[PDB]
Amino acid sequence: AKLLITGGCGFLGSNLASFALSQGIDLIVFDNLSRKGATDNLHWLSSLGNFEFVHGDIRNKNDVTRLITKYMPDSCFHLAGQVAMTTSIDNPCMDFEINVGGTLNLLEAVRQYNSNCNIIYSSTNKVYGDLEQYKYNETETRYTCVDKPNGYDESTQLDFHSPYGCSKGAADQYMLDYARIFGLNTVVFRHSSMYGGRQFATYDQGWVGWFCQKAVEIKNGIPFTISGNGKQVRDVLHAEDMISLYFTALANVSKIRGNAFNIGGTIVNSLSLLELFKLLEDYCNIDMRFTNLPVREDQRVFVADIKKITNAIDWSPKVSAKDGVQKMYDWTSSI
Amino acid sequence: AKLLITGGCGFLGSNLASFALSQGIDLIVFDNLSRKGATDNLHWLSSLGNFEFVHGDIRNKNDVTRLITKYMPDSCFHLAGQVAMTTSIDNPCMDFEINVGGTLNLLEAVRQYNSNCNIIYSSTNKVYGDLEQYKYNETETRYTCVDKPNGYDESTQLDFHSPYGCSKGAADQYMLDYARIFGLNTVVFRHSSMYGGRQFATYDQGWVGWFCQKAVEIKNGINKPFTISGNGKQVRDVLHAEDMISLYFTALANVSKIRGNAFNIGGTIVNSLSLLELFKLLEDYCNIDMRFTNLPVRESDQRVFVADIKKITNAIDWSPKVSAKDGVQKMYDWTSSI
Amino acid sequence: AKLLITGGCGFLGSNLASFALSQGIDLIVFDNLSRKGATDNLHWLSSLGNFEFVHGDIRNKNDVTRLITKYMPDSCFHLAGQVAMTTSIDNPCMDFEINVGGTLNLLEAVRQYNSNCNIIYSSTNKVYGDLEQYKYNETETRYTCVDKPNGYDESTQLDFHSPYGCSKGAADQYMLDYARIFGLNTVVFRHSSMYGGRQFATYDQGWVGWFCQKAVEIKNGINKPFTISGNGKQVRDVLHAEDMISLYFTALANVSKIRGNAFNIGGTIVNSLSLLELFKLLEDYCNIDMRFTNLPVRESDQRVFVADIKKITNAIDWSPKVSAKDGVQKMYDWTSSI
Amino acid sequence: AKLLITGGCGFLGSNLASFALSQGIDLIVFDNLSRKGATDNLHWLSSLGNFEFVHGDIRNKNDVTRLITKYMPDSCFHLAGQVAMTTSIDNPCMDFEINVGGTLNLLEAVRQYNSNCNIIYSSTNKVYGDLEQYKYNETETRYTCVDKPNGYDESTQLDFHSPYGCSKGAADQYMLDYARIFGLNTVVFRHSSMYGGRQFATYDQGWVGWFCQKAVEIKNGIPFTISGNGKQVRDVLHAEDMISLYFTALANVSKIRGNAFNIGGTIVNSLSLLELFKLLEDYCNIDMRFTNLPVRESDQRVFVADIKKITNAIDWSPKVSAKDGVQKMYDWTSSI
Ligand SMILES: NC(=O)c1ccc[n+]([C@@H]2O[C@H](COP(=O)([O-])OP(=O)(O)OC[C@H]3O[C@@H](n4cnc5c(N)ncnc54)[C@H](O)[C@@H]3O)[C@@H](O)[C@H]2O)c1
Ligand SMILES: NC(=O)c1ccc[n+]([C@@H]2O[C@H](COP(=O)([O-])OP(=O)(O)OC[C@H]3O[C@@H](n4cnc5c(N)ncnc54)[C@H](O)[C@@H]3O)[C@@H](O)[C@H]2O)c1
Ligand SMILES: NC(=O)c1ccc[n+]([C@@H]2O[C@H](COP(=O)([O-])OP(=O)(O)OC[C@H]3O[C@@H](n4cnc5c(N)ncnc54)[C@H](O)[C@@H]3O)[C@@H](O)[C@H]2O)c1
Ligand SMILES: NC(=O)c1ccc[n+]([C@@H]2O[C@H](COP(=O)([O-])OP(=O)(O)OC[C@H]3O[C@@H](n4cnc5c(N)ncnc54)[C@H](O)[C@@H]3O)[C@@H](O)[C@H]2O)c1
Ligand SMILES: Nc1ccn([C@@H]2O[C@H](COP(=O)(O)OP(=O)(O)O)[C@@H](O)[C@H]2O)c(=O)n1
Ligand SMILES: Nc1ccn([C@@H]2O[C@H](COP(=O)(O)OP(=O)(O)O)[C@@H](O)[C@H]2O)c(=O)n1
Ligand SMILES: Nc1ccn([C@@H]2O[C@H](COP(=O)(O)OP(=O)(O)O)[C@@H](O)[C@H]2O)c(=O)n1
Ligand SMILES: Nc1ccn([C@@H]2O[C@H](COP(=O)(O)OP(=O)(O)O)[C@@H](O)[C@H]2O)c(=O)n1
Repeated sequence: AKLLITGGCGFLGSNLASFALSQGIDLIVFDNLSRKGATDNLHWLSSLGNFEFVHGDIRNKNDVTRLITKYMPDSCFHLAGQVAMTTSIDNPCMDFEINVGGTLNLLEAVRQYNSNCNIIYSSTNKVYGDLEQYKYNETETRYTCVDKPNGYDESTQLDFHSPYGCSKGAADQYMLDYARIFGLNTVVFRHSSMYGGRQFATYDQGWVGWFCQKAVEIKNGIPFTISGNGKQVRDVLHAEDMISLYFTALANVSKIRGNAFNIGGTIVNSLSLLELFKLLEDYCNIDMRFTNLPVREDQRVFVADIKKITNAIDWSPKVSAKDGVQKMYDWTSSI
Repeated sequence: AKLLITGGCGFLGSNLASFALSQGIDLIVFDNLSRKGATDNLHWLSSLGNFEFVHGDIRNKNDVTRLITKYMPDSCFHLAGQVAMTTSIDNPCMDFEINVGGTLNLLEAVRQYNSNCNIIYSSTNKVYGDLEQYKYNETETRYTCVDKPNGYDESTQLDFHSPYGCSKGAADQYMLDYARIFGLNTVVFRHSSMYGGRQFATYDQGWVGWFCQKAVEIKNGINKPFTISGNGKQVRDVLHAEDMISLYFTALANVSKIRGNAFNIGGTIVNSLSLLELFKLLEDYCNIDMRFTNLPVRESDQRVFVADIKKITNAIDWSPKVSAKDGVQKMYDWTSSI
Repeated sequence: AKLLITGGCGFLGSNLASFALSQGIDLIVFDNLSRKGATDNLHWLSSLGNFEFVHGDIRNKNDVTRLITKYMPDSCFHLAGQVAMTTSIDNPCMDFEINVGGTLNLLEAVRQYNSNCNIIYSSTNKVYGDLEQYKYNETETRYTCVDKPNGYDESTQLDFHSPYGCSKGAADQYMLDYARIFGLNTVVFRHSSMYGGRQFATYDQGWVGWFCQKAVEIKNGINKPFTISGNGKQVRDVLHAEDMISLYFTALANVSKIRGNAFNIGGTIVNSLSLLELFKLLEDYCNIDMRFTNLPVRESDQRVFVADIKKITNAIDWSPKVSAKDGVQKMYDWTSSI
Repeated sequence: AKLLITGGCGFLGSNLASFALSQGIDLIVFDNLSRKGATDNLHWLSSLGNFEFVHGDIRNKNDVTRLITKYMPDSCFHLAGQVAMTTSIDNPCMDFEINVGGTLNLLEAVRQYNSNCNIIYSSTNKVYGDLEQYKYNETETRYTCVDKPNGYDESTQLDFHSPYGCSKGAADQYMLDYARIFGLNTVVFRHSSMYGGRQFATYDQGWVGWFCQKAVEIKNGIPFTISGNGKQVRDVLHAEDMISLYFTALANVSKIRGNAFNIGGTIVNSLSLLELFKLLEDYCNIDMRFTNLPVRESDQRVFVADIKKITNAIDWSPKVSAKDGVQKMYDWTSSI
């Protein structure tokens, strides 16, 4: 079976590609090498096995259509995207072209030239908006949603906030609708935070890795900022848990096609920024000092209620936050 | 004030444009003349007064950008769109380009070059999906929604169905988010069925108007036997063009208070009709028999769509004044006039 | 056989379309109705026969590709374009998108899905630049090219001047290259001035028609004093629509022998006119005095443009039959009739 | 002064960028890293100085416009392009979007927001067509243009052959017209073959480099093909002369704005593929074995630039001999 990974030299993509390579799956990677680290990732993958690398711009309809027609993949992980909320605010046009435009270029090519292709799309918890319709409590280290003790499920109201939220949300709904109307085999994952090796976090994207870099410099002598008070919460999912989800879901596509699933590390793996700092301090014997910025354009809490996916395919995260965090630290140091 | 109406030669657009002309508001109309009857409306508006007509394609960024910088409108009703669900299924790329691409072209131009421009966007009831999460009952002439007897409000779950639903839904969310993020003055109306003069209905767009045309044909002994998709018990509240005009202008006048919000708009439960009920109204008014054949029900369809308008009425205290009976009679008269 | 005419509701297109209708050739007209008068031409054509009218934007790849796949025409006259040099200077982007992008949209659709389609493209004399490399003399009524007494042939050096010249020249070259590389059956006509019925001239396009309009007004006691750019001695050979119809259809009938070539097309030296000469003809025909004011010469201009048509006459034996004096009188009459 | 180089990680771009860094010029590099070796060139340049690297797609109007408004360069070398004729035949759509669309994206941004920007465009000899209107002569090793012993000048008829010729040609004419119509400071170079370090030749583009490679591959024990008989000729211009040409032309922009110039190694630096093969064989003590394919599309039998116009304008002239540059190219290639 042929597997195509758009954005294959990115964090998620490179991790998935490596599994594909280890499983002997014929792999096609499509990326523009725009993310700092993508080139390194590509070099690393090449050291793992042989595959087809196709440089291309997801925004370009011709590039995308030729990719599909030429390789006719059996399955595809559509990860090429504009990933930062901050950049979407400064460059909404690019964000729209990449996330909405790129997704539609892929959907149209698939529909017209390769309709049986199984597609998994990485959406976001931002399609849910600010989540201010619920009530929260504030403790010493974090906020808590009184109404949704175990996280939010797919029945949560859609309300796209920020251009990134609107472009991913539009792509999300089109993915789901192409399954209904045109019979495409699509699957949508509304993802909460992810972290792991091959992630080249930045100030604008990859909060967990970013703060690890923070803890790393501190360690080698190099205040930083935090948006808001640090008590905002996100469930954190390690790359190892993401790989299993992708491949397992792909293998069960016939059963789950046409649905969206909330994906995250779950309540047990929930962390506030403050809580994340503790952990790092405690591992590296350090002190993370910072200044405050106003709250971002932001969910006080985001925890996925994964009953849906668990029930469908029996997947659950095996990597705990503490564990994954130390490993993330180790990897960051490694750079 | 200068008012820009994109899709200004269409059904809603020309009605709104006529009002602007009568009230001395300076008008700019932008349209590509693609809708059959658009040329007729343009001609009709031209005889009503003077205004700036700008032929253009909303999908074209340069056309849109130049329009905004050149005229710098104070307000704008963004009505240009791909309006047929059917067409959206047959040509999803076109639907996406016009509805999403075109809306973003306008948003970007206003954001960058004329940020104070007020914008009202004509969205749809299709952003709510099939609404099968609710409970229904089937009566003799219609389907009734048991737990939402007065229609649906803005708290209904968004679930874009059909490419038309997806394109209008994406544009809808972008309009709301631009108010939030970039401070634009936008308003979104999620509309249910509208009908009235200047509407040149077709098989796949303007159900009330199309069925009125079927009646006119029958009345004149024209054999062009028709169909309905489903059993005809599906319901929609219908809103007359006169009420649509008052809503747009009233809303505009209160934009400062309503900016950044979406409102479900419709004729309300009292003006709702199933196709079977519409047929009866026509048979009574015209002294005819509406014979038809049933086709399978539509791919994407809502058994019932009635807007609960508490939100808009509470904000601007606008409410529909034209009854379904009265409006449909008027509509038949207009149709027969063509 | 099906014939597709892009730009089918314009001046050339409507004339060509009408002939197809009369000869019973299956016709598809593709147009966006952007040129004023396009709707009138469309209505007019509608009164001559039946055909498929497809509203669309040549700049839009999807509209163009669908058009080809859906109708699979056997021949096509590609006339949709941005025709004004002034507009090309004020909006080079649009000019480029229409003329280069639109032509490429068509070329690619044909190449991939209907490679046998014969295509005739209407290029321009502007691909030859200012022509200042030749020598000229000036008389009391016009300029004359002393080294090119029979006009310019296809051997003249290409030098695109103006964005219009650049967009049309790029399309022209692509048309010819697609015949070479991809084996398409293309023919390019580098046209000099054309005029005739169904042409709704404006200040910016259709100089002959424009000045005829000026004469009608004066005739009719109307005052809209006008201008000319430069001294009025600049010359153009003028070709009447009647000759143009025969050209296109005769050429189409001989495509196999002429595919992959460019031909200079015009009324020829015998039909060359300067603006001053044109005024004189009109004053005589109408018994009026044509007063005007002179403006600076247009930046991008040819003092003389006359087509040396030996190549096309040798290939298909077509030659213009309508003289300038006779054509202009006819044009005046058409103009007055409007 | 700020210099923006589009296609800055490519062969010409990296060479020009290194020089700029050496002169202490504020540099902006724009590239999508599509060419194989681009990432390598980006890494190589990185240690030469500080500069701004902007990843972007020239096809994308938004990327290009933001680039111009954000950096407001004083000068620009527009090298981002679809460089292969072959590939243009296989993907004319892409060739058109990159060469024509990309160039108009740049010209529009400059026209509207940074109109004094000086721009040098790298066009091609392919805008001249097949050149069959001339008379040739075959010798044992090459073809000769009987009517143009010193090469072709700017007065040669324009006739764009191949989609690449059409796309580059349209962009070339637009560059010149924006100068006349909009007062832009543009210069067009109709370039014949260039080669040197930092060039990552492929089957499709970079003939001298490609064959050097061919040379390397063999010597290292381990067939290749040639399109036509190998007697076709090109003048070859080394990277060193290209660098001087660019910077000198840029410095003299006020006097050459709005013009096109044919650029090449000149006749003394002309080579046929067969002659190049000797070069290597000797220089390498080897035998270059190949199979023949049909002649490339519209391929010119002879392309030698008559540089009188440019020499008269800025007195630039190539100083690197083919023998010399080719040997060094060989050396450089073997070193990779
Ligand atoms: N990592 C997370 O925590 C998280 C949270 C939710 C959603 N997602 C989604 O998962 C997907 C992958 O995320 P990631 O963390 O690996 O990000 P990433 O930036 O590391 O990977 C994306 C890859 O896409 C490539 N790319 C970007 N623009 C492109 C374009 N125009 N054409 C082609 N390729 C292009 C980039 O070079 C990069 O290698 C994205 O859609 C992201 O929005 C990730
Ligand atoms: N009338 C209803 O019952 C109803 C229901 C809900 C939503 N709407 C929305 O209200 C708006 C107006 O609807 P309407 O009934 O007046 O439709 P309409 O078709 O009569 O009006 C749309 C107008 O836009 C023009 N247009 C279409 N594509 C264009 C393009 N690419 N560029 C420029 N102009 C273009 C058309 O020529 C036409 O004049 C649309 O956005 C529609 O989705 C209408
Ligand atoms: N009339 C002349 O003297 C003359 C001289 C040289 C070349 N030409 C060329 O001949 C062709 C016909 O010119 P004409 O005089 O009939 O002009 P015209 O304007 O009357 O006809 C062109 C038609 O194309 C349509 N059109 C324009 N933009 C379009 C778009 N984006 N999508 C679809 N349709 C579009 C217009 O609505 C118009 O009906 C043009 O390519 C023109 O440049 C004409
Ligand atoms: N090398 C020659 O012999 C020669 C001869 C004539 C003309 N030229 C022209 O000179 C220029 C540079 O040639 P070169 O040999 O250095 O080629 P090159 O391939 O090494 O350089 C072009 C660069 O542009 C980048 N690029 C390609 N497509 C892009 C896009 N869509 N957006 C952004 N960047 C993109 C590539 O990644 C590459 O780094 C080109 O315009 C070429 O056609 C070169
Ligand atoms: N440099 C940074 C990065 C992220 N953050 C915060 O980190 C939190 C989690 O990042 P996010 O919301 O973008 O992550 P996801 O929920 O998409 O995984 C947010 O409140 C960000 O504002 C921060 O304060 N400083
Ligand atoms: N020719 C037609 C048009 C509409 N209809 C139906 O009439 C109902 C209302 O039409 P619609 O859903 O397109 O109307 P709106 O909600 O957009 O106003 C739908 O169930 C259509 O399928 C029909 O049966 N026959
Ligand atoms: N209103 C007008 C229109 C054209 N003209 C001039 O008429 C001459 C012919 O117009 P043109 O060059 O656009 O015509 P073509 O050769 O493309 O048919 C040019 O010199 C125009 O500048 C004018 O002086 N006034
Ligand atoms: N792999 C190759 C590459 C080029 N060539 C020939 O080399 C000559 C020079 O190639 P070219 O004109 O496209 O120049 P460059 O852009 O590669 O510098 C042409 O006649 C090519 O067909 C060849 O025979 N085999």
